[PDB]
Amino acid sequence: DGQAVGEKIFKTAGAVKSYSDAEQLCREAKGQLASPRSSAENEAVTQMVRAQEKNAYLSMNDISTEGRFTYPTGEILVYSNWADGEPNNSDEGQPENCVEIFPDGKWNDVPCSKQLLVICEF
Ligand SMILES: CC(=O)N[C@@H]1[C@@H](O)[C@H](O)[C@@H](CO)O[C@@H]1O
Ligand SMILES: [Ca+2]
Ligand SMILES: [Ca+2]
Repeated sequence: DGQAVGEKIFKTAGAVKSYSDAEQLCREAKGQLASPRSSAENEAVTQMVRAQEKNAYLSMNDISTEGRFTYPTGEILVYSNWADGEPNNSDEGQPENCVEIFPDGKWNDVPCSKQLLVICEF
């Protein structure tokens, strides 16, 4: 089961993984990491984060061009919900090229080595 908005379904099994491992899990399941493109999609992801009590990865990253967060298509964001002061590319100074979502629905850029809840979209 999962949470759905329109034709998109978000699912989790409560796995917690690094970004690269999370991406692999979703792809092997024939989906991709959660990619909220609207307020309504963001709220569905947020509900799951609240339930699981763990920040989740989103798909988007700025590994290609620093500060330009893109989907797995390489396209720029059509929606964002950054927490106040984010994205800051600064884990106590160190680069942050991946994105986590909080249980309040706001986003923070993080090191892609961080271990976070895996939510996939289908
Ligand atoms: C690894 C991690 O999640 N670090 C976060 C950083 O990303 C965020 O910008 C900062 C805000 O003050 O809090 C923590 O340092
Ligand atoms: Ca960055
Ligand atoms: Ca940050």
